[PDB]
Amino acid sequence: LTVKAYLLIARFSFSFGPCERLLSRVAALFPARPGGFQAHYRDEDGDLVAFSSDEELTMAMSYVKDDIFRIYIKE
Amino acid sequence: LTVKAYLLGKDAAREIRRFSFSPGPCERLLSRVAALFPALRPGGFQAHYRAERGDLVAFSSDEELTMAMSYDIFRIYIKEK
Repeated sequence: LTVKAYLLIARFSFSFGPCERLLSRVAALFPARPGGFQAHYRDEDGDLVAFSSDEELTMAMSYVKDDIFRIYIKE
Repeated sequence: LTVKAYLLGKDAAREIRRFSFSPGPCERLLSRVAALFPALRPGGFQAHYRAERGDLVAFSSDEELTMAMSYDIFRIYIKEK
């Protein structure tokens, strides 16, 4: 997928643990600490639901069919 | 089969988490909740669900949960101990 990060912004690619590999890729891309932010995705109700495990990222792989995974990050 | 566990903080939500669900039922459900939320520890929270009229009603037994699931998404509301 093409991940579109959002700081509450980035565009990188992901080739599919995949979770921390994605979280560390964001942590290393954005210079400002690992374990100091919280990843999120947008559900069908419009809320921002946090995910931090392989179990949850798969459910996020469901809730994005816009060809681009959008992640909103609180620090 | 899809639990959307709200984390109450400040009557309002703080951290929303969603996961699939199907070793009792209530224990497994509480086990997944204490493992998905970093702020939560086992035995240090209270799971709820909305009644037909909207009131938050707490549960902690498999006998409650099977009846509590009578209402395609199961929404749980968690209060910290």
